[PDB]
Amino acid sequence: STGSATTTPIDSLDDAYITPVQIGTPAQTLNLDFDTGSSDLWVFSSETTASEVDGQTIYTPSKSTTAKLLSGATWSISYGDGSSSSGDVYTDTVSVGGLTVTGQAVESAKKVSSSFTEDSTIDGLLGLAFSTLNTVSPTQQKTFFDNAKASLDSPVFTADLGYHAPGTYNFGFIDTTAYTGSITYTAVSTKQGFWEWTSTGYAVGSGTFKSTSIDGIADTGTTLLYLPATVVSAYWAQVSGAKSSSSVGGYVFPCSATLPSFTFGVGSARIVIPGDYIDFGPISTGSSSCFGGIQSSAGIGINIFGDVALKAAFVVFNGATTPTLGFASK
Ligand code: NA
Repeated sequence: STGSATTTPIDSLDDAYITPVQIGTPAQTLNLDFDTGSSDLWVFSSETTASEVDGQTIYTPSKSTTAKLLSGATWSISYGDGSSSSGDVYTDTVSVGGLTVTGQAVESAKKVSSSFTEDSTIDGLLGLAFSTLNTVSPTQQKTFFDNAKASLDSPVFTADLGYHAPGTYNFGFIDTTAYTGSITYTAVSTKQGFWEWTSTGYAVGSGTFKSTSIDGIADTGTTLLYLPATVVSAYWAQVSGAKSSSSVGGYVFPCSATLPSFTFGVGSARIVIPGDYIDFGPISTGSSSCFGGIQSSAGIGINIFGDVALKAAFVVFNGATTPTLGFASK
């Protein structure tokens, strides 16, 4: 089997991407944030505290003939941005892009933090990191990908995120029409439960490539590219008037600037992030200070190849017995 679903930016900045997901019988379609940096499929629901729901579509298990309470199971998750959610668990039928899993754990939120309530466009998350990170207790649950894997034509999914445009998540196949040149594969460590890999270096603009190992995670649920402070300083030093602002919480730059590209290494291959991808617009409405899309990972404890980096590539998440990542230009 295979599945193929379109993923759409939630706003004009590509802050996140939503993908429609069918849950239950008859189908309830919710727009979920597919997150390769976490391992819970959780939704706004009929159980969510009413004051914490503001425009989201909810899952109502009582209206699904295939929903079953997973008795005694609870979940609670905290993300890198400080957001959180928690609740109880149902099993139900879940379909993505025509690919169906029966008996998927659907984590129903009883509580969500303010950042979730305030984002009316995101109805929940679908985690695509390794199932070792799943937070369900006392019986840990599998991701949608792990439950689908054995049925797929190939044990893979691909992320093809758009710049200010829709893109695609495919399950079970490589679309050889969706990228240019060849795919370069690189090793993955699953020791922290992430799609963790090592970039071979970077370049700023038309500058020389610096060969250096940068360990980090491929995380579709993170907006920006978070890299070591040395690398980030080298990038922003090429933008007149850019500075790190403790008040704003990262590097800012004059909205009048033209940003340089940023290149990262994947083995001997190179992915180029155009400068425009690194512009996250005014820090507040009408400001002439703009927020940068490359930020320091210092204090986060890991480097994160978030959407700024991933949307410059066609990315293969190879879930074979020995997982690997693949990157191609597009
Ligand atoms: Na922000």
